[PDB]
Amino acid sequence: RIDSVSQLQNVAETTKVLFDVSKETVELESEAFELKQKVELAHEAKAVLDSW
Amino acid sequence: LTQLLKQNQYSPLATEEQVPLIYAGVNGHLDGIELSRIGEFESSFLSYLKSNHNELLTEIREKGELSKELLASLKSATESFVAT
Amino acid sequence: AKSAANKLDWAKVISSLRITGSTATQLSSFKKRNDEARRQLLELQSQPTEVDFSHYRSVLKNTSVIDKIESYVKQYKPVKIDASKQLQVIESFEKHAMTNAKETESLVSKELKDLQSTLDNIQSARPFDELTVDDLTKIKPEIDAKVEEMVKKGKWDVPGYKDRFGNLNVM
Repeated sequence: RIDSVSQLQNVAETTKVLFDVSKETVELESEAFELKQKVELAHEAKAVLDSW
Repeated sequence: LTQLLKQNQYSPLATEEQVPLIYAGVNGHLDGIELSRIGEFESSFLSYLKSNHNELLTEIREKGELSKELLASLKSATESFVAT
Repeated sequence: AKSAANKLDWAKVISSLRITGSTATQLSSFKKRNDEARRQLLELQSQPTEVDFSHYRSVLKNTSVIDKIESYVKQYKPVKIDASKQLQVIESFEKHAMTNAKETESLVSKELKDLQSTLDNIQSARPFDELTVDDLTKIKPEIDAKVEEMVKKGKWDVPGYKDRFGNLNVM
């Protein structure tokens, strides 16, 4: 039981970093979403001038 | 390794991309993975490295030759995603 | 700089071996890898998002729309701002995180030395040849309660005794 508890020694100090940096790496990409809007716009513009 | 080397048309692979698949295939890491899972595992591990060990990809691009440090860093970077 | 975050992620995978059956934390790593792979291919796929007015406009000698669509793109050149909307519910999630984390951390930092002291207590305080049953009634009055109730109800059988402690009688 000592060994089973001592497996949980430095979990909290590291998982408080895990939680934060994990949700940041999830959720810091709406910039890329709004970049995708401009990318598909320029994609359509290149396509239609290719048609012209 | 047989199910590994399939490759769709119009899908060439750079040398920096081809190295880690070989390094995983030699060192038996694919053995615990399902035989059908290999195809998604390839692209998964590639996007894994391109996301993360992009420096190692540049090292393979620049050198074309793996040092022992690149070998061990490659080993760690493989066995990381081999844990999934 | 995300390589340190993913190094910490695989450290949390080899420590999440201690918790098998994580329903959506590994799925949270899955979603962050998914949209990270999406955004890196999106930025590598991205051109300089424009129509080349020098070459690719003058390729069309019958131009007539390239000024129109070019000023249409330069019109929507302020596309849309991003979404840094969460600063109130996300801090509540990490508030519950720091709450339960420091609960766990304080409890394990107490109980580690507590059970180490329990091991040291078992180390030098085992009178396994000279302990008194009155000291057992003193350390546990539950002994006296079960003895008196075992007499008063009349279940003079002692069940589960004869297996490891044989009856050593004549018959």
